[PDB]
Amino acid sequence: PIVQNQMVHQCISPRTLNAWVKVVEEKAFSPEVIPMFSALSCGATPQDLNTMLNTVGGHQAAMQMLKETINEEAAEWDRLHPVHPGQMREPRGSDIAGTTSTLQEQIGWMTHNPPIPVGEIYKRWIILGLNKIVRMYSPTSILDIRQGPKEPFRDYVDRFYKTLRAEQASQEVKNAATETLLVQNANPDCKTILKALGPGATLEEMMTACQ
Amino acid sequence: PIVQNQMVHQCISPRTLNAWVKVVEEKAFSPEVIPMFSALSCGATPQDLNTMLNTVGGHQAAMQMLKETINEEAAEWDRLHPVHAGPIAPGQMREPRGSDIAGTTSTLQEQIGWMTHNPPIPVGEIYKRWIILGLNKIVRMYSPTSILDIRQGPKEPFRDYVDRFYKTLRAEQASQEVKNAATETLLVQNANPDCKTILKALGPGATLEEMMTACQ
Amino acid sequence: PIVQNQMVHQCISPRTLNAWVKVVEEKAFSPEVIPMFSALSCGATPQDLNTMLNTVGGHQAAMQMLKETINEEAAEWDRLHPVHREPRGSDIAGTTSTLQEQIGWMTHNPPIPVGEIYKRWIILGLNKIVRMYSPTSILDIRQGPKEPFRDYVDRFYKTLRAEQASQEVKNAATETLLVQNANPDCKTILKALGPGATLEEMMTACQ
Amino acid sequence: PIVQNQMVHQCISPRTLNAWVKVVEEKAFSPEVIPMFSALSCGATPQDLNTMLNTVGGHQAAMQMLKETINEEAAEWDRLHREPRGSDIAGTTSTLQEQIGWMTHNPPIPVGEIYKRWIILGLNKIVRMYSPTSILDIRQGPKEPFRDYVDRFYKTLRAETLLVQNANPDCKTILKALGPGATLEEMMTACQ
Amino acid sequence: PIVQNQMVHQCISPRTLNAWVKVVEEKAFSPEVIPMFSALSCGATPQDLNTMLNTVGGHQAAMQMLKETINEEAAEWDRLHPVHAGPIAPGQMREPRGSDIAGTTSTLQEQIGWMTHNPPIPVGEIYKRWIILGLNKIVRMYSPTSILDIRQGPKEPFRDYVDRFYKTLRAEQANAATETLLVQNANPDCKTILKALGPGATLEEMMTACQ
Amino acid sequence: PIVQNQMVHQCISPRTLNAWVKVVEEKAFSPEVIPMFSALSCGATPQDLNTMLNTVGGHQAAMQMLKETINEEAAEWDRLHPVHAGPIAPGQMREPRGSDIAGTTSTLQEQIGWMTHNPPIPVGEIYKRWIILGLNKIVRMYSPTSILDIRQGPKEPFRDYVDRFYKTLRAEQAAATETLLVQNANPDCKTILKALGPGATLEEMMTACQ
Amino acid sequence: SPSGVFTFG
Amino acid sequence: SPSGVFTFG
Amino acid sequence: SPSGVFTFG
Ligand SMILES: [Cl-]
Repeated sequence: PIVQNQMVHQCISPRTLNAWVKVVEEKAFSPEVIPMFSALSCGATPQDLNTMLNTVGGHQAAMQMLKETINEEAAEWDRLHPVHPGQMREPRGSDIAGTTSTLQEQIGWMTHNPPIPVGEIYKRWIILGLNKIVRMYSPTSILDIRQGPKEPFRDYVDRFYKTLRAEQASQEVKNAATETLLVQNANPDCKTILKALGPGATLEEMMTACQ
Repeated sequence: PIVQNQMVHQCISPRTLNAWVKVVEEKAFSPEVIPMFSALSCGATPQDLNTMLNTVGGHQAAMQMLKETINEEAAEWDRLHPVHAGPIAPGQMREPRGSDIAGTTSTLQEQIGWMTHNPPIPVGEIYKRWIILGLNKIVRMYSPTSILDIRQGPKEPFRDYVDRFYKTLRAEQASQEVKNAATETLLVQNANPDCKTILKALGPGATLEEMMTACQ
Repeated sequence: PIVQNQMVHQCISPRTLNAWVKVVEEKAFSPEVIPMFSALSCGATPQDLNTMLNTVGGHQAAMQMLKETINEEAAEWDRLHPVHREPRGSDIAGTTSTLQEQIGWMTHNPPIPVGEIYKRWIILGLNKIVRMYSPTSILDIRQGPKEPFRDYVDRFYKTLRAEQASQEVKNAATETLLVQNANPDCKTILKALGPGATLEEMMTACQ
Repeated sequence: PIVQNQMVHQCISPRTLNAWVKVVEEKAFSPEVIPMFSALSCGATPQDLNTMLNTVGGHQAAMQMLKETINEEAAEWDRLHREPRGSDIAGTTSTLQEQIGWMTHNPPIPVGEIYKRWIILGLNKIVRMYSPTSILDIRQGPKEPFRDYVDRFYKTLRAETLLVQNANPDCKTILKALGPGATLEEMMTACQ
Repeated sequence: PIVQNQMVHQCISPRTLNAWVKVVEEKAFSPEVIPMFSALSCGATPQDLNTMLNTVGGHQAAMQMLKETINEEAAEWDRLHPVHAGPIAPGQMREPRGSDIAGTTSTLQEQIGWMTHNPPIPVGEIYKRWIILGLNKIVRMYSPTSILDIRQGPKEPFRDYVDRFYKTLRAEQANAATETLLVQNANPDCKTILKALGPGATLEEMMTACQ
Repeated sequence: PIVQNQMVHQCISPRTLNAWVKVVEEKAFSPEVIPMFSALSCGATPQDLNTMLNTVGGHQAAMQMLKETINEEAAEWDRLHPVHAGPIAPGQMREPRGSDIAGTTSTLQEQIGWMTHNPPIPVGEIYKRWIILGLNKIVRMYSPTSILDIRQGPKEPFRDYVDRFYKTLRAEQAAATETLLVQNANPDCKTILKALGPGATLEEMMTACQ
Repeated sequence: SPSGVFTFG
Repeated sequence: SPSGVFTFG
Repeated sequence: SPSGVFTFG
């Protein structure tokens, strides 16, 4: 990564490498993997980002989909930036991905004035590809999340919003689901109590009631 | 976070990230989670605070409540701080909105700018205050048992009884006047007949040390 | 904590936080918990000391007793130091003082070590907790029928450390009660050595 | 390794040593071992690279093949080219002070990165051989999920057109109907 | 401890504290505990040394013996170094008593003063010498088996016999007599082979013979 | 150890101490223990080297053999480097005896002195050379199986056979080695290996019987 | 396209 | 709103 | 009041 001490390059630490590998092994592709990737790749170069992705062993179907998403964004970068004095040459789509660019060039762009953050741009493409994977790997739909007979309400609502997070719908659709579907699919003995509270109740009041 | 070496920005460490994830998984929302959050988020920026909250996998019901609490505090900040129109004499720097403190509509550059200014506007500490305020409401709900239901067993040690009482009292988070009212009468009342007779013999204004030493 | 690099403030490390939590979980309130607390809170501010105490999940009975002990010492500080800014009892405890004020006092010339003063109150309160949590009394510690003398002496001084008597009372027990409660076989040999015998000589004799 | 503070030498850490030994024990010689070696050997000297290879206990057949690959690259360096020899880059006939001298020179001669290239080249040959199944034998089952089939295909391909051919009769017809240009995402969605 | 960066004081680390506690719990009082104590207490002040000893939970019989040994060495220091009834010179500090070296009657500031003085008075290394002297006496006492009782089995490997011999011998003492005793206590089969090699035979030659 | 920041002394870390103890406990005296010792003792003083050896609990037979090897090398150093009698010049140190290099009769200040001198006398690296020389003799003795006894089984994979071959060869550390591999292999693979001919690489040999 | 999984910020 | 879990502060 | 568990120092 690139960090202060002037901005200087450092080797990716064993702790960071191990941390990322264990998250992918344990959590597979749960929503919380994306923020953990972003956090562990703080100030990372395209090379460091490639190192993290390449160290993942399993899930090779998902990693191949990520490759194709990167190539689509790289091609889109080349379309929006046509190739055309004493000036530094601009990065291509493949140069941002780190396939056709050395470490010295990557550090060059990032520590330039003005800077061209190829690490953050490439990280944006990776996160965009990972969002598509998380949506596909979502096991259950929001319509199927329904409270059990003897299931605690807390556990039911956890499964609801966990699923809602993984589906990654728009905020307008999420509200439409939360408004109509949440109370509907609750079991009778809890639903009897929530109806007694009346409309315009917060999530805090609802969870406290069924407890 | 922001730390000395001049105040400079550092990336959040793998140790800190993992430590926060594990304590949420293991302890769920026990009272001791809140001091651990504050400790691990020492000198943290709004971006760092969002990173820690986003990395939490489970408890998505609780995280949705926390989201609403932040929005309420953010709206309250906008109400108490109106946007100035006319004068810009020095001129002064831009005042942070509620969304800028939360980190939703502000870059890392801007967050570092406010925190390292003279005078400083500690958006990290202000935002942490809102998070802790929301987390307290979650801990109160996740409290398993009520304070009134905690009663000593037939042959239970008094030490183990008192541990469960003050663990429950800490979780519910009542007022200091309400806590002392319950601590005065409810603690001795809910103890077993054997210890109850001994505790009253000490009389009013007896410390917890004297009460525990007696029933032993 | 406050450390050198000029004295500068640092955030309490995850290692130090976790280490303190595990010691409390594992050892409960054994005598060796107090030196570990003092070591882990090296150069700690009142805020850092509160952080360590607040991170403890269980033993809420003990933590409530510690809370009362701190309030007594804080009240005693207010009494001995009248107002006429100088730190009050609540400022040293960290309840009514910011981190900047705490650093201000500790790095001042002359320095007012609010961290070390507050640590003194916590250790004083923890000593009372350790004394209460002691299971067995020193009078109950007797040597077994076929118990080695080494094992008997371990239990004797372990119990003696927990109760925390005065040095005059400890020496009164160590001299008389140690040989008194030993078994008849070793007791005869220990008396043959005579008065003023070192523990090394006593343990070597019954080996 | 060589790192900043001016470029200065540091001793290889216990964490890095242990991390490398464990990945070799756990993952044997899976494709993801090579990027991990490159990451853990960041800014490493030829001495440090030898240290990491020598600390490996098992897999001595693989380590012997790696020795031969290094000797071939070292001999090739001598044919193509104080100036460092092939053995000096490998770290067999060169002290630590000489290795630091070349790497921190102006202009610099990165003997560490050159020697790392030879090791990775040799390690790729080992990963290829240790691949259990061939790409041609990876075929989808009659009642196998398409996600699982694609996982096994690109796992096998990494170690060593054909994906659509080797799919089951039902899914194959659907994938062929989409035609060339269909992305893997679109292919997996179709047979879900 | 006191370390460079000028000699400056640092707080004892959680790693060093936990490392020492675990060694005492696991190895009790085996000979290899003493070198580990010396290593973990590198550049330690008298306060740091007391911190390490106080953190030990069990073995209170051994710690009490160590307390008496320190008092004997402290009293011996006071005898060899008389008190100078007079004022202290400028740019100097008081000469350390036996109790000051132990850390019972001296502040951390005074301890740092003596250790970083020119010329330096290494109170930490002097006090560590007294502790190790007391710990050796404990290791000798806690040694279960005597050197005379260590004899080779009927069909035991010679390596295993030699391991137990020098393991016990290390504990009993914390020579020509020890060399001759090794051959005498060996079984009739190997003893005949060892004598055939003759005098001045190295342990490598002895172990290679009976194998 | 001695490290940069100028060359300055640092205390041996708990990680390095624990790492060395665990490797000796787990791997006993397998060939890979020697490179790990050399790595963990990077820039170590004679005191640090003694600290690592003394912290080892078991294997006291092996540690006693290591003592004798050190004494032999120490005595040899004294023979090759006679005693410089008389007073020592200002701004100069005494010539290190064999025992001074071993760290038995020399203080830490003297050890740091020699190592950071100009010109430097690396007593740490010289002593490490003696320890590794002694450890190599222990590894050769502790090898359970002989290279001649290692042969391929009736239906054993060739990959597993070669792993056991070069594992044993590494411990014993004695044209002949390559021919012994092919000659000790089973009839099925031996026929295929001889078809490749002389001067064949191990890659070609393993691929043929896979 | 998906809206992401970053609940906060 | 609740008081707080911070018993020392 | 208690004396203290600090046996050394
Ligand atoms: Cl495809």
